[PDB]
Amino acid sequence: EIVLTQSPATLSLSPGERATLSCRASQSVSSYLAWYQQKPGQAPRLLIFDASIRATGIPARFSGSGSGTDFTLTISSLEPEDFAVYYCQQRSNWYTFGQGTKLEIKRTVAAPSVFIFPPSDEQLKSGTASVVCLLNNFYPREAKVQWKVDNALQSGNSQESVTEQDSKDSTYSLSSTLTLSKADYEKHKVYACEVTHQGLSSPVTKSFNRGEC
Amino acid sequence: XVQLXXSGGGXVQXGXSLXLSCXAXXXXXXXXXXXWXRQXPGXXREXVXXXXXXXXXXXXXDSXXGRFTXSXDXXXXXXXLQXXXLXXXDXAXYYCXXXXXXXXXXXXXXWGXGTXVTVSS
Amino acid sequence: ANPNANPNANP
Amino acid sequence: QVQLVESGGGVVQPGRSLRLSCAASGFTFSIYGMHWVRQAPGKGLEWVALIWYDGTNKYYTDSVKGRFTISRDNSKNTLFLQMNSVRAEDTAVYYCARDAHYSDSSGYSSWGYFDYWGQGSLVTVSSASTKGPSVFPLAPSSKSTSGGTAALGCLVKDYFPEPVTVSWNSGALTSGVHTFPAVLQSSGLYSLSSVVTVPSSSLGTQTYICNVNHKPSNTKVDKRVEPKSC
Repeated sequence: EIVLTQSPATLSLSPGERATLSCRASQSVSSYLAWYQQKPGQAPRLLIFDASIRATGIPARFSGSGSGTDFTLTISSLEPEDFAVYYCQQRSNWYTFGQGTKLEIKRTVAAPSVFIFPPSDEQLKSGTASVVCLLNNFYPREAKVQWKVDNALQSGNSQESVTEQDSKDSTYSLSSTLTLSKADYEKHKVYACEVTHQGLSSPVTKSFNRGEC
Repeated sequence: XVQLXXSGGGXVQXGXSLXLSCXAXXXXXXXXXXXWXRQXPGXXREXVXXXXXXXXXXXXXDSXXGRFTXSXDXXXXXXXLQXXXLXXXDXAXYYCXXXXXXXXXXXXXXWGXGTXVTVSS
Repeated sequence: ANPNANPNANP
Repeated sequence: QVQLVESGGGVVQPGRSLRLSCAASGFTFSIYGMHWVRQAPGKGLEWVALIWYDGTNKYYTDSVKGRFTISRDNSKNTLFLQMNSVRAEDTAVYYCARDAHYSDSSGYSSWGYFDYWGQGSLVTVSSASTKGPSVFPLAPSSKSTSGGTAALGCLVKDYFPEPVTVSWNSGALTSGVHTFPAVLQSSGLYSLSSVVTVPSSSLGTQTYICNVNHKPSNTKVDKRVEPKSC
């Protein structure tokens, strides 16, 4: 089974710049390789097939090259409608796809603003406690959230969600939700979320004391 | 385990140029991003720029975009901040820090001692 | 049989 | 003119069957091989199955072979995927796609790529039953204040299936709103939050209400979000 490996995982660029995307196959696929673009919520679009032939209706700034095991998609001048995920695909042996490269809009660094929310009394009366930490309007995407309950680091009891880049300001926002039983929540006082990001010189912690809200 | 030594600061006229250096000893830093911050008198330390691993790009604060550039000399375990078109408001102590997280979440455990840049005519 | 044979009319 | 319109998706319990349809218009359907390709939530593309133009030869990816059947009715310009014995791992957006047959003036001929695609049909394989969300306030405080800006929100928890929609102040408040993508919890139910940032000076003055709609269960909830003193 032929495995296609794409690199880099994310490319962060500005309109006008040249974008170079790579696809490496585990064994030769001759020239039987295609490239697709996909935007959120939409179907993929065929760009290039047989390694280097542009599909009808595809702008000339898209070009493909390579053969055998190493392939490249180049966008000579990126334009706003090109920010998307790109996949390669082979048809030499069955039909397989690479894992994707995201082409995202670069902007300046913005550290997240950090906010913590306690569980509501309504939820508590019902048996569960959700504690939410919000990281608002930040860039680049990489960030770490750590939960601490009475200073003890939590593991395995949180889930994160992240928005897509904002259409106007190109930032991300992210939530982290800590889920505890009501009985466990009521055993502890201090609930804290600790955030690091490359725009922050020190980690930012927000916390509350149970029952003082 | 690792020590960061900064140099290259000093007095420069408005519109002039300097290059700051941050030399790491004790551990190899090629696998880690390195960041520059600055602290003007009385203010908090503000982010300036980050050089990720070679090939992973550089990112900048709004206040220095277009004027300052980060670069690396991995063979000499050193990173640089090239500062052009300097203005009085750039006067500050400039610090470098290693991001100890290879996934780039900003775990800044080791810091240089700071170098003063003063922009005055 | 070849799963990668041409599946369209008139090869 | 080329169009592929899919229908038939929805929720299906494990072990049951679901049939997808792909109605083609704007090209000669009966001369093209046709494929199904799927995309699990948050993941990449996986080829599923192919059928020749005349309905004879059919091929399947290993994980669906013996459970799914591809067919076509050329007289109705429709392609079908019959999904049997479904499993949670079959949850995905399913696309039909036309085989990108290509030739030139010199006898070159290509195929085996996907040139036009349907809009996608979501198939959710789950035993969960239809359920509306419980809606809880995410109250503002000084632990949710950065500068002269505060954040507040609503937690929209434990619903099935997707989707929910959230508005603020009946649609009057849109600036600064972020409604996160749903996450599937270990319980098999979905949860998300919606947040907004607003001036801190407005907390004593302005009423903030989130309006949550979950059409599959006919759930409609307005939740007032009032400040706390953390």
